[PDB]
Amino acid sequence: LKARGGPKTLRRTPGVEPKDIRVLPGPLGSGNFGTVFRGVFKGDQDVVLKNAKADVMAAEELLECEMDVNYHVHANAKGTCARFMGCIELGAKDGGEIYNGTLTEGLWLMWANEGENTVEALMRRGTAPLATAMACADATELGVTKKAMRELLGSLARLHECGVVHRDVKPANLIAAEKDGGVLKLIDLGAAALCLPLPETLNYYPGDGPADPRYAKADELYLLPPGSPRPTKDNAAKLWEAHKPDRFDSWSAGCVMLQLAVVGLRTDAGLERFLADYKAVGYDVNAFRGEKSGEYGTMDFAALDANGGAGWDLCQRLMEAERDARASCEAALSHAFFDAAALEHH
Amino acid sequence: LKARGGPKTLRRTPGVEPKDIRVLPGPLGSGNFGTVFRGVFKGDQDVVLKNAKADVMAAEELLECEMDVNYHVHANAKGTCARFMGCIELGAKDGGEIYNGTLTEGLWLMWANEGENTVEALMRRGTAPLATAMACADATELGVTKKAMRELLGSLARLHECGVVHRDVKPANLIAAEKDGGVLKLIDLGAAALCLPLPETLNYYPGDGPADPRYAKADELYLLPPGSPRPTKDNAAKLWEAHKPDRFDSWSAGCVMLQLAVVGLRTDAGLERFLADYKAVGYDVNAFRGEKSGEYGTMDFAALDANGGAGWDLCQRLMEAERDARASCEAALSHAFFDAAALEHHHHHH
Ligand SMILES: Nc1ncnc2c1ncn2[C@@H]1O[C@H](COP(=O)(O)OP(=O)(O)O)[C@@H](O)[C@H]1O
Ligand SMILES: Nc1ncnc2c1ncn2[C@@H]1O[C@H](COP(=O)(O)OP(=O)(O)O)[C@@H](O)[C@H]1O
Ligand SMILES: [Mg+2]
Ligand SMILES: [Mg+2]
Repeated sequence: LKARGGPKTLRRTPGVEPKDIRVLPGPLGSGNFGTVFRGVFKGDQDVVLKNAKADVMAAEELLECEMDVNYHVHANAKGTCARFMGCIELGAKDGGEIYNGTLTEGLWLMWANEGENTVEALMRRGTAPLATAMACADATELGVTKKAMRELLGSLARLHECGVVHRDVKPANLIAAEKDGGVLKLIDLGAAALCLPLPETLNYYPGDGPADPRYAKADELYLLPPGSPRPTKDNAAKLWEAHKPDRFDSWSAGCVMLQLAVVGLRTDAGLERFLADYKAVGYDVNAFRGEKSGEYGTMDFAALDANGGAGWDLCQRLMEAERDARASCEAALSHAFFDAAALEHH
Repeated sequence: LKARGGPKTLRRTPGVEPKDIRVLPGPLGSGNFGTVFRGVFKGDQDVVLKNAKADVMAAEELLECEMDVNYHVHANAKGTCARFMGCIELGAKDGGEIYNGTLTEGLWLMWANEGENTVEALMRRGTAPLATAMACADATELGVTKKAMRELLGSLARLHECGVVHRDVKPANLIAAEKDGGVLKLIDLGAAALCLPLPETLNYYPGDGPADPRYAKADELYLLPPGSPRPTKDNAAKLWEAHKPDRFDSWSAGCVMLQLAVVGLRTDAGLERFLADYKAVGYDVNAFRGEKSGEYGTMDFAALDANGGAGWDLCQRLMEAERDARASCEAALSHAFFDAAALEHHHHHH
């Protein structure tokens, strides 16, 4: 007697059939566990597609979690991130070839193509093309920083409200969405955690996890400290208050702000130099300004200096050494930095 | 008073200056922690260049370990892997732009370009193009498997002899080196460990390190099993004998053999299907043949069947469930699979 075969179960999104998707050859890029491609959905919709790397441990499971968090965000925080269009799962026989424009075997996630340009690419081209992409009328460091940070902090606040910590906030993961007025949208929930039981936490555990070293405080690569209890439906709220995992995003947002506000900090080496000096003076912005800024003769800190040093103060709040002292993204949003100009004389 | 500052320090290899390197846009590939590009050195030497990914934690440290291991291999096991040409470190102001064909800020590693096609690429195009690339006169599955495995196992034996476990053995990390008679060379020591204190172990720790699941036994994604002693100068030799981290490479080599030997196993899905069945029958090759091979009417196991099933037996040796039973790469080399046939080549022999 031989064991019988049986059907394969495949995950599918209503309205999305494999026949509807053409994949464009050539990866947009690759992350720790997956690869991203451009595609065309139903003949005339520009989309982006992600699959799991065949050569990476647990890649499918990592992509499944990214899927779960994408559904959560789609339901609870629309507009914060690239629009999620669901998934498509293919078997081996029915898998095609990327270079021939067809989806290969495995799980694929699909989003709208929100734009060809990331904030990292734009800022490095310059403040002008960045402002243009963002539809930002004040095409200065201060202007783009105000608009971008209001949008970023607003979106992070909404994500945190529904229990999601993004965990990979940085210019490379922001797109100025031209079809939506240039507003910034986050991408890449590949490292995101769901930190409340809805119905269960996801990708949320004690100890260090994936982090971009440029945008994570070097001694804080965790959402929950290594000593923390494992999260459960019963202790999740307590852990959120105790360990403030959302403050991981706050620090990253501060890094974004520094790069938007100061042209010389837009290279990796530039921001790295700043953060090393910032740590050296005890994560004290005023100490940096007094002891270190004189060393930065090739840079212009005017955007941070403006209006009683409002920008510096906001960076300080977002980048306090201690999480318990560090501003939430919601609180940061109410900062003087974002105040409307008084008496504009129209 | 003001702090005085001072010069930057940059790592360099004598005879290799960044002005002499042109980088070609378009990553050749990207792994877990780095990105590889084609380059041209001194206007006419085809090279390959690797830097760290800026977005990956400690990619910097991983690239440094890859560098160290490459220096070790260059000194102790020449010809086993792509020829290592050294490092080039660039600073901020002297750093360039990939689009301008210049090396960017940070540490770079450089190797000779050993060939445009990997064994993975070749085998999937067919045994014929693979055999041609390997200069393999016997252009059959058996022929290419014999020649490739002799070369691979020989090189793994040399690497293990100098304390190095490659940890990423697979067809994608083998190149048939056109300029050295088609002989296979390993690439990508990015996951490699130096497992002996020479003078210090490198990238060697208990627990599931990086592993390509296709080429790693599902429950053996480690070199050293967790909890077991952290590697130190005086427990190193002990751990080598006890946990046999080199047998990680043995299993991978078995996977390579399966794909070389059986065309149907050259796809990810094909090899995956086989290993699942192999696991299902208790990692017993004869049981697979007896209970399962009837389900593989799509495929041809002739290369493994040949000569009293010598190929099957070598696979069994390289792929024992238990490391304590699994052949070393050195031991595998003397297997009957590699024997010359009686009177082989008699018709032209002098
Ligand atoms: N929804 C989207 N719309 C437009 N572009 C996207 C979207 N999602 C991802 N991308 C792009 O896909 C790419 C992913 O590549 P990335 O992770 O940066 O690879 P690497 O780390 O090798 O640079 C990024 O350039 C990103 O801008
Ligand atoms: N020394 C070398 N000579 C020629 N090609 C090389 C060398 N080192 C690396 N490469 C090529 O660089 C590429 C790295 O790509 P990667 O994504 O790391 O692996 P994969 O082939 O699994 O995608 C490989 O295609 C490999 O053939
Ligand atoms: Mg003012
Ligand atoms: Mg760098």
